[PDB]
Amino acid sequence: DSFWEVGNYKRTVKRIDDGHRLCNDLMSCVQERAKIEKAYAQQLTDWAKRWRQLIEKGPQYGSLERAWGAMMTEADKVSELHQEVKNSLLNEDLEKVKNWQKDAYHKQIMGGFKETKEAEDGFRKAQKPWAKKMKELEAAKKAYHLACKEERLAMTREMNSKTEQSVTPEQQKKLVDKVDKCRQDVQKTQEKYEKVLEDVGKTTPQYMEGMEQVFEQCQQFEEKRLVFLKEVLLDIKRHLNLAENSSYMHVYRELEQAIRGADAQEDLRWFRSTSGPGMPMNWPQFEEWNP
Amino acid sequence: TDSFWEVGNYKRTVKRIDDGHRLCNDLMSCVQERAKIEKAYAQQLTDWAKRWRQLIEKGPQYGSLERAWGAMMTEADKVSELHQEVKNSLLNEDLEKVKNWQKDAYHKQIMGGFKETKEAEDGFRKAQKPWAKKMKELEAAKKAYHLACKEERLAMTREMNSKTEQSVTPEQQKKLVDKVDKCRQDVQKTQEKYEKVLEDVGKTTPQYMEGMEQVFEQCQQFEEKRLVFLKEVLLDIKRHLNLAENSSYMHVYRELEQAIRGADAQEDLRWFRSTSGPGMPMNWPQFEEWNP
Repeated sequence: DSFWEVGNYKRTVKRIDDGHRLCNDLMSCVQERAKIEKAYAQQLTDWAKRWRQLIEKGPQYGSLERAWGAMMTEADKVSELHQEVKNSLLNEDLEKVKNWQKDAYHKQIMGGFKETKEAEDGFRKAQKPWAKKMKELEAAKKAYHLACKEERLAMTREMNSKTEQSVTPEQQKKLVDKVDKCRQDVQKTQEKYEKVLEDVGKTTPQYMEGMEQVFEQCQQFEEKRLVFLKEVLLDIKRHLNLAENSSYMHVYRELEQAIRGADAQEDLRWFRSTSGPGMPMNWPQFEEWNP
Repeated sequence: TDSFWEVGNYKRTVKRIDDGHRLCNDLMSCVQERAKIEKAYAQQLTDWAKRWRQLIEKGPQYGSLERAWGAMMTEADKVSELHQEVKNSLLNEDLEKVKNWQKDAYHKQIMGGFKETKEAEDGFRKAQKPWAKKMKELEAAKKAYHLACKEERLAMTREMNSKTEQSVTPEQQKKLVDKVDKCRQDVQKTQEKYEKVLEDVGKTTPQYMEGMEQVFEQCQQFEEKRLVFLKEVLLDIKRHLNLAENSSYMHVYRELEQAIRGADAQEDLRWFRSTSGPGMPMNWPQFEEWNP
């Protein structure tokens, strides 16, 4: 199953098609993740809107009302941050992959791709003379062996031509003439087989150089891809990670400050003055007769 | 008036006792609904990781870039785990903390209301009862006095113009003169009485006031407990929601980055060369003799 056997360069060529398919998959992968980020964010938004309305119009009041209110703003801020992840995934990373793919893989009539075609033809071309020589080698080999077999038979007849009932002088001469015909053919076919072998030996460096050049062109093209995708994977790491800058942290700094700011006594004193003993009052006094 | 000190306007202080129980219910509903959102996100991350871990591990992406890309399914799973913790902490720690507190602070009586609400009702009601009675007396005395002045105007104005009249009999006049004598006397004792009830309202105002302040202060202290607790539970919730300062959240993305940075394009290229390329071994042709 060696690369060096006729045909087995295909594996390298399939890699070029696979590269394209891998870009698609990666784009689909980040798109689906963007979707998941958008869902989470919208649900945080809904909750925020829902509970900000229920807290406002509900009986909670004062600084504790606002403290509880502060939860809805963290949800909005966290929603916003996950919408930014979504935006980055789609607008930067996905697009970066989409565009690299466009400049790297050019479709033919009739696909698949020119890049796969080039490599195919390259490998075919580099291997054509070799392949032909290998067929000739195989023909010369069997030819040689068919001579070696026929000689062993012609000889095997000489063994039992000595001790067999009917053996005339005419055939005993023709039998010896036969083995010399075989021997001369074993030689003729051995020379041709040896000659093809020699040709195969002289051709081999060029066969190798040619294939190794096409292969290296494939290796280089794959490298552009592996280097690009590693960079894209870093882009995605950084866009997924909300700890990449301090905005995420500040969301919770602010939340905690709003909560700690809430004061029970302040709220109490407010209720006192607006609904309690702290309210002013017109105390009874003498009222004269009207009008 | 809307003033607290008017009879019955203490009711808003009482209503606020009922409101606190309802406020707890809202908080629990609020944290429940949040935990559902954390769960939903955590599950969707889990489904994405599972799906794409398979899609990758089903070829043709190989080598270290396969691992780097797969490390992304690991961050999805580990972040999912973190949002499940958030959910669990919200439900099992915070919601339970609130539910327990509600249970120990509020007690339902046989018909509808909370014991704590009925105690404030009765407390105010008791503290206001004498005053409520004096204000009815004060209203009644005020009516009587005004009605006595109105009756004085009828009798007095009826005398002023009956002086210059054609058929001025001496009785009345006389009985019309004696009708104002009565009305004047009605005004004196009715005004006296109104002045007396008004003196009494004044002198008892401080005792009415301090009695109401005592019952209100008990309400303040009960509300204060709700507010102090509520502030603490909100801090609890904040600590649980906060993944930003969480070291495991930080670690997830350091781990993802290390995986990606570990990817090695050349290593992957050598490997392909060795296992599929011109580095593969080869039995090159040689002279083969005849068999067997």
